[PDB]
Amino acid sequence: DVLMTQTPLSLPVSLGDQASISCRSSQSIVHSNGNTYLEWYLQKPGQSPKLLIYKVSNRFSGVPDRFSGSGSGTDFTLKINRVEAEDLGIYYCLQGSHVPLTFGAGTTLELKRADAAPTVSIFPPSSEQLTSGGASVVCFLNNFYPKDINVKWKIDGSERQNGVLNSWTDQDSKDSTYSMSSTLTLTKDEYERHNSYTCEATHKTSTSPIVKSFNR
Amino acid sequence: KVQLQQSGAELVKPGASVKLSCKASGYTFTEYFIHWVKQRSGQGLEWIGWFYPGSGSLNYNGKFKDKATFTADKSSSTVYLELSRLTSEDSAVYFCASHAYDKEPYWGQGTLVTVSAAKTTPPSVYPLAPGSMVTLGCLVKGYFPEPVTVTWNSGSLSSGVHTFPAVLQSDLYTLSSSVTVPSSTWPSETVTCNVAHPASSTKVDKKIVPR
Ligand SMILES: CCCCC[C@H](O)/C=C/[C@H]1[C@H](O)CC(=O)[C@@H]1CCCCCCC(=O)O
Repeated sequence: DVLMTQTPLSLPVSLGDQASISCRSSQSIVHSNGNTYLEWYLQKPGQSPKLLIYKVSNRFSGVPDRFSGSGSGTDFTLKINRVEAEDLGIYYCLQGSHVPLTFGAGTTLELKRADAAPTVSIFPPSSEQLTSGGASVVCFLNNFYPKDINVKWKIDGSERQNGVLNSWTDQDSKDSTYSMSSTLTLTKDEYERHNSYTCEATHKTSTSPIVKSFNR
Repeated sequence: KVQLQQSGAELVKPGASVKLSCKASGYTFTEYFIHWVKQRSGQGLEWIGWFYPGSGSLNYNGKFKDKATFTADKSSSTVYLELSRLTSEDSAVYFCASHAYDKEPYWGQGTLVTVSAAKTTPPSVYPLAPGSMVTLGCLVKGYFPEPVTVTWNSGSLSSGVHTFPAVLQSDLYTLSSSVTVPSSTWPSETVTCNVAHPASSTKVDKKIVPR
């Protein structure tokens, strides 16, 4: 299959900036009929992808003229002349010349802001949950930037990997940060046979993790 | 105007099949291609195949050959995608797209498919209290299906709130919501999370009290 390689994976911009996104195909995507079927889409969370550009350089009806596409053969580029807030989201290229049709992995356009370390908070299981025979330990890693982050759980100083579920917010509309929740769920029985619970947040703002813990 | 109307969200039992529909208007039905596209939560787009209802011609992505079946009802300008023997990997949004040969495509709004054996179940709501600002939360666990609506203090507390996307575990959803307030306001003032679940027609409150 034709591989579509999009770069960059992530592009932080300020409103008003110029933006340029690249899409390279692993082989020529000139169709046998002479045309090149290369399309660009923008997708926001919870919405369908919206067509911006088709056949390399043609703007779909209703698309603002700040969007433009160009390219030839295996080398394609989408440009935004002065980014607006509604332009933030994930951009995909799609080749329609060779079956199976294939998409690039996406380029996220996000708002640039100052780097920020996460605010980390740990919570023991509620007495209500324990009465039900369950035990979830919750860690909030809040208002950090950039979005890349790792969380590690420790029980009695030992790394725990099973029973951990994570969830991430979209970029905040007010302060442009990201947040993450991590939940470690045990049986009540197992929870009461250990003492110390720890979640460690590793983010680019520091080589040392942010460590939050509590003791039963 | 070219329009594609996709069928409503589906809750599918594991192992069962489901048939999604895409009803077209605003053009000569038999003269446009229909494509189907899959998108798993937080992932990219994946092409399933194309179908030309005007001839019955089709092509599947080999990755979907044993999973997807395209059919049409010309008499109602409707195309169908049947997905067989569903697994967790089949939980996704499915989009249909239509175009004339060498012309721009028009996309439907997508149909959500969720695979679970669960019946309608209201959430259990648990307080998250700590052991100049303080962060509190509530854990909303074991509900089905989506969505729930979480507020704090009946909506009056909206700044500094993070409600996280739910995750499906053991066929049920779990999510958490955090709120950050000045330490001067809790526990000296009341902070309560409210959780509404339309499918079960329930709404419950949980006051956050210090342990
Ligand atoms: C999600 C996909 C949307 C459609 C993408 C693109 O716009 C479609 C391109 C078509 C083009 O219009 C004609 C063509 O050959 C491309 C591939 C799909 C039709 C294939 C039918 C006949 C054949 O197999 O050559």
